Order: sequence, then C-alpha cells, then structure tokens
Amino acid sequence: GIFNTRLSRTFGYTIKRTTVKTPSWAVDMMRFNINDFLPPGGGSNPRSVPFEYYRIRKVKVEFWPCSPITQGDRGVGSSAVILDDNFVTKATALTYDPYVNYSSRHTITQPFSYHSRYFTPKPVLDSTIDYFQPNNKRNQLWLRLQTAGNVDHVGLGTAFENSIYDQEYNIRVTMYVQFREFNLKDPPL
Amino acid sequence: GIFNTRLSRTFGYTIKRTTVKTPSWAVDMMRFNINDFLPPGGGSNPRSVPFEYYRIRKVKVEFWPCSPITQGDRGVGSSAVILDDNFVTKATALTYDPYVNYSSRHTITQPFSYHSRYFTPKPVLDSTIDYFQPNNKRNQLWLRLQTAGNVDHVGLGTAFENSIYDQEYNIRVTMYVQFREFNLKDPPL
Amino acid sequence: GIFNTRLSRTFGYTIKRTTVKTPSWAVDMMRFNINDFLPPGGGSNPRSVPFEYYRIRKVKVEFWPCSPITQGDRGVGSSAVILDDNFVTKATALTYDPYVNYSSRHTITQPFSYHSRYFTPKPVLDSTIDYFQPNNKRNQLWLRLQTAGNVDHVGLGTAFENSIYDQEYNIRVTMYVQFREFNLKDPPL
Amino acid sequence: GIFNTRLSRTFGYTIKRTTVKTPSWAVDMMRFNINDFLPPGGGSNPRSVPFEYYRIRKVKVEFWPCSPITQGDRGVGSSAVILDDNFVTKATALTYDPYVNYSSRHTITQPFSYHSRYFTPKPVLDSTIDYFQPNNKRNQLWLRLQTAGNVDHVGLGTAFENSIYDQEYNIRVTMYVQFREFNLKDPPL
Amino acid sequence: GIFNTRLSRTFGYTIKRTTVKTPSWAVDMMRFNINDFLPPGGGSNPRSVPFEYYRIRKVKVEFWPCSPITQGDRGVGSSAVILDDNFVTKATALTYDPYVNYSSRHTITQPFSYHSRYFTPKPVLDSTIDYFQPNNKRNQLWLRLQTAGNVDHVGLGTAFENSIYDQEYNIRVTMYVQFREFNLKDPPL
Amino acid sequence: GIFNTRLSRTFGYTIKRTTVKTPSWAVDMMRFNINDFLPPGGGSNPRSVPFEYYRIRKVKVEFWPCSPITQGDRGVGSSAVILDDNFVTKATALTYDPYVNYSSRHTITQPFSYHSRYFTPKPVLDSTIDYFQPNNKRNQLWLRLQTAGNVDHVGLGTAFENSIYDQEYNIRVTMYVQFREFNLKDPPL
Repeated sequence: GIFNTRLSRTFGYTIKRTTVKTPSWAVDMMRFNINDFLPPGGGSNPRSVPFEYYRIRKVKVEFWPCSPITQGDRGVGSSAVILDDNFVTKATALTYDPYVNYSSRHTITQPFSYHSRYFTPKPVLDSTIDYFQPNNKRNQLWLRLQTAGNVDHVGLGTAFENSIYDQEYNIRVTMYVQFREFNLKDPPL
Repeated sequence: GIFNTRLSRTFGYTIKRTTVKTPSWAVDMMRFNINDFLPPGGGSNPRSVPFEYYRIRKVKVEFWPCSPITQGDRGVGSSAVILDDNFVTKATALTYDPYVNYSSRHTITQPFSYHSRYFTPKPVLDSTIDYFQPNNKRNQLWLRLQTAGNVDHVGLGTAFENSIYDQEYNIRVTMYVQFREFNLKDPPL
Repeated sequence: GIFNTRLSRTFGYTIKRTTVKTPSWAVDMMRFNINDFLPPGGGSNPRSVPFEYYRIRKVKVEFWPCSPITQGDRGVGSSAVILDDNFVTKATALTYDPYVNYSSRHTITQPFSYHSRYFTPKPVLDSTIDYFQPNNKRNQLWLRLQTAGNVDHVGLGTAFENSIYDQEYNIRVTMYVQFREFNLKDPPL
Repeated sequence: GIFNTRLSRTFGYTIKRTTVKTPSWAVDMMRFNINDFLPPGGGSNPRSVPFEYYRIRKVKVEFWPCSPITQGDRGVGSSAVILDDNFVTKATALTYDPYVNYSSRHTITQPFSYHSRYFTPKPVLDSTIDYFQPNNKRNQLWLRLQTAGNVDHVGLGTAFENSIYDQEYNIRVTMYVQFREFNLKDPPL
Repeated sequence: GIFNTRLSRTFGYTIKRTTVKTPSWAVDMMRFNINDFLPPGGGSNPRSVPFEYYRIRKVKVEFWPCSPITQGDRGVGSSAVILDDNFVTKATALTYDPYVNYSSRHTITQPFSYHSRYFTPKPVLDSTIDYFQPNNKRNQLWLRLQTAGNVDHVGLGTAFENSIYDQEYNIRVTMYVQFREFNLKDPPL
Repeated sequence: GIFNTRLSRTFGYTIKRTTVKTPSWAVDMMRFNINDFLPPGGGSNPRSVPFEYYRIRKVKVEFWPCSPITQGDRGVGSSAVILDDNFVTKATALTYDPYVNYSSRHTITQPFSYHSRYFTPKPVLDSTIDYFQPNNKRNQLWLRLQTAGNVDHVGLGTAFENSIYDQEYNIRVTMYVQFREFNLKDPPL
C-alpha cells in the first residue's frame, strides 16, 4: 500500500559576525530525522500517518535568506553532500573552505541569495562501518516507522564565509517519503 | 491528494426464535457511518487518517453465519438497497417479506449460508426531501471528514425468516473510501 | 552449487474457549527459523544438508483444521504478513481484529476451514532498525547456515475469533530454500 | 529429485624398486566403492548425503606423480578398463605388459608424468556370471545407497614398469554420481 | 568522482617440513584489508589516496614459488573462496584436504608451480550472521575509507600438502578498488 | 594513468581609494602555481595527489565582488591574457587603461559585478626568451610535479578603475589539471 507524499519543516540558522579580517569560513552539519517531520499520533495508532514502513526518496534543503539585498561584505561558500555521518568538524572561523573541492560542491552566494540542494539521503545503519547503498529506486531499503526512535538520515554539510554583519537564514527542509502497509487500527468507542 | 483505501468493522446480529407456526419475517435496517470505521486521532490531527475530504465509493456487507450446517428449520429472506433513510418499519414477526419484490432484492438463504452485497451508498443530505445522486465516479460529491459529527450513509435493509432456533450472524462491513487533501500538522516537540 | 529443495515441519495451535459473549479475537505471532526444519548433522559436517549458504525463497503456512464440520459458533479472522518483528501484542480476547485493515489480510473462516498463506519472508538483520529488502530473486541476500545460531525469519501474524468451543489446528510450515557451496567433508575411517 | 554432484578421494600407490635387470611390470587392480567417498551420517539420516538411490556416471582416476623430473630409469606401462572383477593376477615383476593389447589401453609414461582415465564403471551385481550393461544414460540402473554395505564398482587395471628407484604416486579418484529421492528426516529436538 | 586503480602488497608464506609419512595437508586462511595496501596520509588528508568511499571489485592472489624446479616430494593441494569469515581451522598436518570438494576449488600443484586466484571478495559486515551480497557491479555497497579502522575483506582459504622439504612462497595480493568523492583538503602554508 | 580533476584556491584583492579626480586605473598581475593548490603530502609520497606528471589545461579566474550594489563612483576596466611573464608595470593610478586595446580584453564592470575569465595558461620555461606553445590538447607538454619547486604558470593581467571608495574582491582561481603515472608508495608499518 504505497503512498508517496511530502513533509516539510522550517527552522533557523545564523552565522554570527566576526572581527577577524581574513576570509574565514563557518562549518556546520545537517542531519535529517523523520520525528521532526512526523509527529506522534494518538491512541492505538502511534504515529499520525498510519503506515508501517518508510523510505526517504529525496530531500530538498532550501536556504531562504533573511538579509536585505543591500547588505555588504558579501562572500562565497560551499554545500556538499555527506552520506556517512563523518562531517568536517564544526568550526567558527576556519582558514579555508573544506567543502570546496568536493565533487558534490555547489557554490553558496551570500548573504541575500537562495540556495537549494536536492539529493537522496542515506540512513545511518552502522556508524562504525558507515555503509550505504547507491541510488536505486527499486532496491532501496524499507525502514520501520518507529514510535519515538527513528534513525537519523544524513547528507548535507555547509561552509559559510563569515562577515562583519550577522547572516541569518530560514532553512526549509522538505522530505519526499514513500510509505507502505497502511495499518490503521479502529477500536470501538 | 487522492488515497483510495479500505476500512472494515465487524459486529453481530441475531434473529431470535419464535414459537409462531406461520412463515414470518424479521425486518431490520442498516446504516453506515465513518465514525465507526475511522477512530479519532490525537493532537493537532483530529482524525487518525490525515485527510480533509472523503467520499464513500462502495460498501461490502458480509453476513458471515454463526450456525452449523446441520441446523434445520431453514428459511429464505431478502436483502435490498435503500438509499433514502426510509426503511420498512422494524418488525419481529411480519407476515410477509417486504423486500421481496424490490428490484435490488437478493435472496438470503438461511441460516448457515453466506450473503454478500456490494453497492454504492448515498449520504443523508436532507432527510426531509431525501435526494441523492446517481452513480458517477467523476461527479460524486466530496464530504468533509468531520471530527465527531459525520453524516450517516444508507443503503441496506433486510428481511430474515424466523425459526425455532436462534440465527446468529457476524456482519463485516467494508467501506471503500477515497480521501483528498492530505492535511497533516507537525508542531514541534 | 545451487540446490533448491523443500523443508517442512508440523505443530499445533489451539484457541481456547471463552465465556465472553462479545466477538473478541485472539492474537498471536509466527516466526520461522531454519533450526526447526534442518537438524544438526554428524561429524565434520555440522548440519545434515551439506551446504554453506542459504536464503529462504518462500514459506507456505497451512492451517489444517482439527475440528468437525458440524461445529458451531463459527467466526471470521484475519492473517497478515509482518516482515519486521513488531507484531500486534499477543492477546487472549481483544475487542477487534487488528489485522483486518492490513493490505496483506486474508480472511480466515473458522473453525473447520483450511487457510494457506504463501509469501516470501525476510530475516531479522537488525531488530532496532528493522530493515528488509523488497522481493528480488536475483538480489536476495545469502545468509550463512550456522551450526546452532541461525537468524529468525518473520512474516505472519494471525487473529482468530474466539468461541465457546476449543478450536485446534495442525499447522504445517513448508520452507522453500536455496542453498549454495556444497561443502561435504570426507575424512578417512 | 535428481542431484548430480562430484565426490573425491586421495590415496597413495608405490611401485617398489627391483634389482631385476630385465624389463618387468608390476600389475595391480583398482576398484571403486561409495563408502570410501561418502561417510556415514548422523541420527535418523544414515548417510551424509540425504538421498535414497544412486548411480555412478563417470570416474576420473588421476595418477599424480611424486617423483622429480630428473629421475631416470624411465619406463612405459598401460592402464586398461576392466568392467567385470576379473583382473590379471597381481604381480611384482611380470615379464610382459598384460594390458598392452587391450582395446582400452592408454600408455603410462613413467615416473614423473600425469595419467588420467575417464570412464563409466559398472557394478558387481553377480561375480559368478559377471554381467554388465552397456553405456546408456537413460537406462542405467539405480542402486540403493546402503548404510554400510554398498556394492563395489570396478573398471581399472594397471601395469607399471619397475625401476631401480621407487616410483610413488598420489592417486585422486573422482566419482561423478547422480542421486534420487531426497529423504531427509527431521525429528523434533 | 570515480577512480578505478590497482593496489598491491607482497609477503611470504612457508609450509614447514614434516617427518610424517602419510599425505597430510597444512590448512591456513587469508583475509584482505585496505590498511595493508593504503598507508596513512599526512596533514588534513588522513589517507594517501584522497577519497571518501571505496569498494573492492576484485582481488588477485598470486602464489609465486620460491623453490627450484628440481625439488622432489611434490604434492597437490586446493584453494577455495570463503566469503564469510568461517574458515576450516588452521592445521599443521591434517589427514585430508578439506577444500577439495568445494565448488570453488582450484588445484595447487606444489612446490615449484604458480597459482593464481581472481575473485570478488566480500566485507565482514556482521560476523555473527555472516551475510554478503552476490556479484553485482551496479549494486555493490560503498564502504567508507576509514582512518585506521577499515573492515576486513575475506575470500581465500588454502590447503597445502606437506613435504620433507620446506615449501616457501612469495604471495602478491593485488586489489582492484574503486573510489568515490575526491575530498582533498588544501589549507594555506 | 590519466586523472583529470579540479583544484581551487581563494584569496583577496583590494583597490584602495584615491582622492585623484581624473579617471585613473590600477594595474596588477596574476600568476598561477600548483604549490598554492596542491599541498605537500606525507611520508614516501611527497605530494598529496600521488602522480608524477601534470599539465594545466584551463584556469577559471572569478572576481567575486565584496561591495554592495548601492555603491557609486562606478567604473570600467579590462582583463587581458598575458602568456609570457612580461606584464604592464604595476601602477596605482595610471592615466589610461593599458589592457583596453588587447585582443584578449574583456570589460570589467565595477565594483559590484562578477567577472570570469576562462583560458589556457602557459608555463614559464625560459623567461629570457619567453616562448610558449599554441593550444593543442594532444601536444601539450607534460611537466613534472616537483616537491617544492614547481614552475609558475602565467596568463592574466588586470586594470581596475580607481574610486573614492575601496573596491574589494574575493578571487577564486580554479585550475583544471591532468595528471599521469600514478606513483603511490606503500611501505610496511
């Protein structure tokens, strides 16, 4: 019983100002979990979408700027796809862009420019070995939609060039999911 | 955002014994409401299936017998489709089968025989005028999936021939529904 | 060195009687392990079928009744396919059939009727995440035929309607397996 | 339930040295039994390959030398196929090669040369009459895989030319068999 | 960012002499890890090949002899492919060749003969269950190139026939690997 | 063993303000060396990319502005391709644009506009004679990837029109290189 749908979530991210003169970059990570998109249900149905299995097909991360088009001290960054839960260490002012030479690098124009990334994440099945599957719609694993313990999906790391002014963003993540085995429970009343 | 699924519900019905010698029939009615198939949800989602609109496409009423194949004093009844909420009055021992000459009559062999009816019900929009639509999948009205006040659908009346022995049945109603406009709400936690 | 064969096993299951008047259902689970079908071997060959690897292709669960065709208080249940080791909790008299709205539900006529289910199970690789593969004969994983520690396969849950009389069944599970790498060891004597 | 497989076995054979000056030959025989290739099983399965019937299709006898390529006093012998259990009498130093004029003679170069023979043996059904079947894959008799009393198959006799030095060989017999009627027994535990 | 290359490594293996008269075999195992082929890098690049992911496509094990062609007491052994990390126990003088009846057996002529094996190994993801994938270039899992903790690949076991003389070998393993996601890091200086 | 890849590097350039009223231009040069893109390696591998030879195919110089779109006193400049290491002398306020009549001149809109130049540089083999090759992918010379003494490539000179305000830029140079003869060294550990 397949049901392809779309789930979204919005949150903020700010790159604080720095008095540093050099071009330094601010590094951070981004994971994706389905608990943040799918709330708990009620009653005999533990989740709000009554299905048993799921598998995330795609994610769309949108960096919607919060800064005016008149803001100066512009910069240039990079967003890369990291499917293994080993990101570059979080840094405030690093002397280089680590994600620049990555094959999945897209340039981030800053601060007043929109940046989208559309990709297929991978689940963290074993963080010790960090193995994942290649892209195959027919062979992608089905995970279970747990009650409160779903596994973290992974796949984006960023590097933003710091500035004299604060750079704020409203980040909207949209997960395109595919469920299976409609499992609604209908007790009497 | 269409999602065709199937919802079921099971309950009992008994035709008590009678010392009456004549062939008399027991008349009863059967309505269908979605509250009995779809429970209330939890949180910001008032229902367990997160959709706004619905329309019932078909219903399958199954009279599963509870009586052995050795039971005597067998009989013959009738099930008809009544799409307007004006049934023959409920009777214990009526001297005739009212639903026998109906164009939608199917014979009910009793007591140890299975009887199915598969049809398209109609909602009770105005019980004073009792108007309904003909069968058209493209033009069928969409109703709202209310929280605790959904409208009764209608469409089956029965007439069972009484017997010296009690005739029990386990009735399984299956509604084939079609929802629209996925409306999940995901607050933080 | 492929060898497709067929292994069987027979055991009993009883649904005890209840004085409860309502229609209640008895819920139970069913797992499949190869230790119960393949005994230990002897000598340098740890198992009786001299192969290294295996993968279960199909299982046929047959509910052969033990009850006469004259037994009354008949009922109606459901059998569903559960490929993830999270079954509905075992219950003696539950007020509803949980497996009724499942997409893999087959109706169980009770008590004197035969019920078969033919499906492809999945192994329990990680019970925490509960991931499994879709059906693909060419890409199905090969497991190792361990000596005394094989992994449990999963895939059936049932719901039987209780009755005044005891409902007994002789359940015959047949696993259609596929082995690989003939590994017979022939020491002297 | 046919299962064609391959069973092997390795053992030694030595032609001891002789001070005799003349060219003399050492004669010996070679039978084949399935007890030497198939060990006893364990439990309710008396054999390690769980089948009832068998029939030997082919045998490959390989004389793998043990002697260096620098060894002198080389010689020339003969291997013939003897399907009736009446071999030339075993001799240490016979004044001629008895198997030389046989229609199934292959020359054995000695001592450091490989010799293979690939043929279809015959079972010893009656040693008094010594009757056997011609080669026909469709009409070949099925024998029973006994527990500890299988019948000897026959089909090779050799004649090695003696030498001043010892001539050792590691003989690897490979039987290509065909079983029938999978008969595994699975008691409880 | 795919880069198919070839990595090699050379090491020794000796089968010590034995006074035992019988034909006995020496059993041993062979695993493959990428730490032994890929050294650690320097600086911000933890490895010498600047890539993130890898997957081993093929391995070529070459037994290059160290013994002269005049060496006697020759023998015959077997090399088999064992993709599950459960080898025959290491033995000094075992009375039989365990790997002889394996479907992946290749004969090892000893002592002065070259033996190659070219196959696709499998990683040890779970040693408890010992599951692996079949050969599929498109669906083969990508592992992470860890810093100092890579997972052992597996796939060869051997059985060498002992001798009066020591049998030495120089074993050259060549792994044909496929990397992904060039991840060079270029800090200033 | 060819490997085409892409190496990047980012740095700043500022055109300081001037009280001069006339239109004057600021002249500067730009060379390219591979030491600034490829760091030193570690151990027996002197460089981080394990190859012997290289040849630079293309370079992309990107002038990413740092100034707001509201900045006035705009200007117009020129960027030209200079493949011989004899640039116009560096000047702070020159009374004309020297690179304006060059055949390889592209107009630089200032200050808030992006300027890219994509071309094929040439190495400085002899600065006394200053000879270079025409563009030919098949005949381009292979240089050696030295340890700490690589030769400077050349090919861009600029002329920016001065302003009352400071004009800052973040310059991102991307070199598209082609290596040869994979030369990884793997000592033991």
